[PDB]
Amino acid sequence: DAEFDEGFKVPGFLFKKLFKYQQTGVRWLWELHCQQAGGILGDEMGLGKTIQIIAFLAGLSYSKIRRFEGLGPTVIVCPTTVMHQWVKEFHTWWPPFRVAILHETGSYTHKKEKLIRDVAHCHGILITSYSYIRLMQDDISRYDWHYVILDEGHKIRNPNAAVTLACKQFRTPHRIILSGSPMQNNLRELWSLFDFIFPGKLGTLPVFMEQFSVPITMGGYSNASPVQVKTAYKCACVLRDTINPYLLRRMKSDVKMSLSLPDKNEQVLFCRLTDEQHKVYQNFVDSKEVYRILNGEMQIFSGLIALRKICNHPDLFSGEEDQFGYWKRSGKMIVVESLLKIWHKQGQRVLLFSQSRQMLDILEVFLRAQKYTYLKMDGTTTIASRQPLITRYNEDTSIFVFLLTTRVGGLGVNLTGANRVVIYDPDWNPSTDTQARERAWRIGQKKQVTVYRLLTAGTIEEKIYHRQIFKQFLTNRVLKDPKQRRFFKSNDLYELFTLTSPDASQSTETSAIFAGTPLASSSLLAKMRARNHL
Amino acid sequence: PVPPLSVRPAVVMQGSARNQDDLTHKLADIVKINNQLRRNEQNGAAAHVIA
DNA sequence: CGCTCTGCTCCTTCTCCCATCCTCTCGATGGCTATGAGATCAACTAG
DNA sequence: CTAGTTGATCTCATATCAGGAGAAGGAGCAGAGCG
Repeated sequence: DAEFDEGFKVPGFLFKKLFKYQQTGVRWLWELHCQQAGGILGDEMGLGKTIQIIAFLAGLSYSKIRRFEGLGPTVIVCPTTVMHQWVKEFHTWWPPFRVAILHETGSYTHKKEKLIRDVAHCHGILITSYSYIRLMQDDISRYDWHYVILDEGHKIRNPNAAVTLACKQFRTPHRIILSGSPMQNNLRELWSLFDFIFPGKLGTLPVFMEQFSVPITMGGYSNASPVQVKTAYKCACVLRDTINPYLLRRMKSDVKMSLSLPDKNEQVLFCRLTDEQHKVYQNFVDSKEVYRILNGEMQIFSGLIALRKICNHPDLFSGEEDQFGYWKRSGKMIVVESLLKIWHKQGQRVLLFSQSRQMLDILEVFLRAQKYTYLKMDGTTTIASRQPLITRYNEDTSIFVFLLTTRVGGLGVNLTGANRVVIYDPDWNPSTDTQARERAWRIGQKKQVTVYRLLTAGTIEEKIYHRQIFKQFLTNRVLKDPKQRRFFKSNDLYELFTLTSPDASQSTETSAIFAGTPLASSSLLAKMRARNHL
Repeated sequence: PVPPLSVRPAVVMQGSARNQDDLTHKLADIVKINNQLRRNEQNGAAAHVIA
C-alpha cells in the first residue's frame, strides 16, 4: 500500500487503479486534510474527479486517521442528475461505506430527518441536492459533518443566492468543490467559491473586488494606460499565487498524452440581417425606448431581450408562406437552411442549440416545414423521460438533428452520436456556450466534431460574443497565465445599442479587433522589489 | 412598521386600474432601496455607494 | 496673572399656526421589466 | 400501496413682494472669582 509522509495508508488495490494525475490529486486532498483546509478540484470535465474523492475518502477511512476514529459523517451536495451515479461509484470502489441518498425517490421510506439522524449516527456517506441544503439548512446542519463536498460547486458562484448561504452554514474545516470551472463570468464567482472552501483566505468581497476585479478588468482593455495594464498584471500574479495551494486545476494539455482526443475545429459565421429584420432592428434602436434606456429612466434589460429577439427572428419581437416563424425572414435561419441541407446531404448528425426556447420552438416548426427527422429535449420535457431520448438519438442514425437549449439536462448529457453542432445564438456566459460545444465533443467521440456559432454582424449578438470572449479572456488570465495580449476597447465593448451592419467593403468588427491573427533575505528582497517595480 | 391595507387602501378607478396610496408608493421606494442596499452590502459595492 | 465659569444680550434658525359649514365645475390620474432551467411537492391517473 | 405524469411554486441566471410669534442654540463678551 502506498504511504504518505505522516502516514495515510491509501490501499494498494485502489491506489493502483488511479492514474498519475489522480494520485497527485489524492495527495493534494490529503495535504489539505492535514492543514485542515478546503480546496477546489478545478480539473476540467472528463478527467475524473469523483474517482479521486472516493479514493481519498476510502483511504482516510481505512487509514483510521484521527476526534473521529477514521472518516466521520460526510455530506455530498451534487445536482440531482448525478446523485445515483455517486452511490454506484462508492459501491463499486469502496463497498463498506454505508452510502445513502436523501431524496423523494430515495430508499428510506420514512421521515427524512430520521434518515439524517441515522446516517450521522453511523458515520455514513450522505448525498443531497442543493435544494435540500437550502430547505433543511437549519436541520441538516446539526449533526457535526466531517466533510462537505459540493460537486459542481459552481452552483455557489453567486455570493447572494440562498444556496450559497445554506452551503456556507456548514462548520467543518473540510470543504471540497468539484467544478469544471471555478469562475464563469467574473471574479464574483471566484470569491464566492473561495469564501466557501476557506472562509478567511481571500478577504471580504468588497476588499477583494477593489483590489483584484476592477484593476484586472481595467487592464483587460487595449486602450488602457501602461500603468493600468502593469498593475493588472501584478494583481493577477498576487491572486494567482494566493490561490495556488488551494485550487488544483489541470487542463487537457498535460494529460492529453494519456487519453485520446479527436481534433475539433470551430468557426464563427457572421450572418447578415435580412432587410426586414434590419429595418425592425433600426426602428428599435431609433425608437424612444432605447433613448429612455440611455437616459436610465427604463431598465436596459428589456431592450437587451428585445434586440436579442430581433436578431433571432423578427416574429419573436413583432409577433401561405407567411405563418409564424418563417425561416426566410432572418439571415441566421437562412444559414441554418444551408447548413442543414448540406449536412443532411453529407449524412452527418446535428446538434441545434439556442438559448431561447421560443426560438427553439420556431426552429422545430421550421424543421417540420422541412422533411428532416428530429428529436427535441428542453426544459418542458419531464426529467424522468430525458434519458430515453438521448439514448434513442445516440444509438441509431434514423434521427438527424437534436434540438437543445444550452442549459437543459444535467451537465454533459452524453450526446455522442452527433457529428456537427451549431449554436444558433450566443449567450452572455462563456461557460454555457463552452458547455454546448463540449457536450458533443467529449470522451469517446468517434468522429471530428465542428462547432459553428451563428452571429449577426454589427448587432447585439456580436457584442454578446465579444463579451463572451472578454469574460473567457479574464478567466484565462486569472487561471493559466497573466501575460496576455490585450483585445478590446472599453467604450466599444460596453456600448451595445447600435447597428453598423457590414457592407462587405470593410471587415467585420471581430476581425478588425482580431486583426493581427529559510529565505536568506535577498531572494525575499529581490522578489519584493521585482513585484513592486511592475 | 408597514401599515395594513386599511391605512393605505388601493382604490379601484372607473375601470380596472387599481390606484395605490401615497403610503404604498413610498413603501415601494423604501423596499426598493432596502433590497438594493441589502444586495450592495452582500455583494461588491464601494463604501461611498453604500453610503 | 491667566484661566474658568458663568450669565447677559444680539442674532439666527426653526417650527408652529393661520373661522365654520355648504355647492358646483374642471384637469390629471392610467405602470408594463423578459425568459428559461432545476427542484420540490401535491395532486390526479393509471397500475 | 407505487410509479408516472402534470401543474403550481420557488430559486437562480445573464444583461448597466404685504407673516408673525415664540422657543432653542449659539456666539461675543463683561466680569467675577480664584488658584
